[PDB]
Amino acid sequence: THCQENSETVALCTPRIVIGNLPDGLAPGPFHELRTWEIMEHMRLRPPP
Amino acid sequence: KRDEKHRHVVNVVLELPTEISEATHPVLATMLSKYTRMSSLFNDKCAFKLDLLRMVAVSRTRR
Amino acid sequence: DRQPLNPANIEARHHGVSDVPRLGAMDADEPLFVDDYRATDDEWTLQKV
Amino acid sequence: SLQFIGLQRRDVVALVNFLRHLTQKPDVDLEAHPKILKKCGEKRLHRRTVLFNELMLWLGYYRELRFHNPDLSSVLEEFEVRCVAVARRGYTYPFGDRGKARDHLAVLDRTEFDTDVRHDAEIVERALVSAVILAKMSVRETLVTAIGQTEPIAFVHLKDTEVQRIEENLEGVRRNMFCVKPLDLNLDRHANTALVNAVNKLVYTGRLIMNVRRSWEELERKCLARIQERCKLLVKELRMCLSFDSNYCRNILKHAVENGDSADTLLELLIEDFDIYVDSFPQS
Repeated sequence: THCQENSETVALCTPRIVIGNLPDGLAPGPFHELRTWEIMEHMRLRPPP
Repeated sequence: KRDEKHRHVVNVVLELPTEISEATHPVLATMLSKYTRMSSLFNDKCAFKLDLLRMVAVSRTRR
Repeated sequence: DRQPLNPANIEARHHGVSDVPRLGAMDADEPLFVDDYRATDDEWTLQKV
Repeated sequence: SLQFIGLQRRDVVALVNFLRHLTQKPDVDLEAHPKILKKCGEKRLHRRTVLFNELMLWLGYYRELRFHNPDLSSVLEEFEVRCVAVARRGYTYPFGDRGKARDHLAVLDRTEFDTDVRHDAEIVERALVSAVILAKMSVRETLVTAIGQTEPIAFVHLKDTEVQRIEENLEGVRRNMFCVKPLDLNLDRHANTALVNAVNKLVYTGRLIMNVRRSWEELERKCLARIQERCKLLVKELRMCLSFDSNYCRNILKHAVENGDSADTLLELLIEDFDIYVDSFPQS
């Protein structure tokens, strides 16, 4: 991003800590839900309790 | 005579029965001093009767 | 009326004291007797719904 | 007319005479005369009735200051004519590039008033900021181009004694707003160009109008908030006893106070039937 300081502009770079921080225009919610179902299938919880 | 005005209002404007009056119905006694001050509006009685109704309502409650 | 109302034509209702004059008006056109309470936008939209 | 009890009549007539002293006397602010907030009877009289006495005191003071409502008409005309003079001067003045000065002068040019009290407070500031931009550009002192920052409203190239007396007068205007007294024409006209002259006069009248308006509005706000507080305390204290009289007083109080007309309606509703709702209010 770009940030404001006293009468000045500054640039800011910071890390996206977790997968979810990726924008929902590039990593949309349905993709995340299907990935969760993939995890469920991995854990033999395909029908969850 | 304030008594004449009070009897006139009670009997004509408000049309109360003789068995209940400002002597035996104190909130009416307090409201009659206000009502006598309103010389006009004696032609329409329903407004005054409804006003006394809601005064009795606000006089008695537990909330 | 024939002309939009204004703060003078609107008059608040007293709801509990002997507001005789508005009773004497009752079926009156000119004065708009209204509660002093107001509807916020959200509850206004709920009414409209 | 106000009527309240608990006090000896001498203090009541002192309070009313004080309300008659209001328009002329300095420091027009209710908390700026603590002795009147002493004479309410607090820690002397009965709580339930003394808080009512204080409510009526605050309501009367609010009603008087609202009745005076500073009538800034001719100074508004002065502001508009100074604005037009600055506009003409800027259009004649040889600026560095026509676009920037033309735009600020245009937003200055069409700034005239609108027959509403509340909006003038915004538009006077909105005109002054652009005027100061223009004046700064005229004499090549800088202006802040940072996004989200507006160049502060101030004079340009006055000598410090003039602006010091301006600020002392502004403090005096803070103390009293109805006794408007602008006379600060110490401008020796060879002090910088005609544009500086006109913009200094414009910023002076704009700061005057803005200060008067804002002080009156904040006085309104404080009075309204505290009177609504007092109304809530009366309804709370009166709830403890259920009876026709206390219920009538409560139903009087359950009116809100968010407008000046609301306060007028409230005061007249209390006064009109003071023999209906007084039994529960004891003297001492």
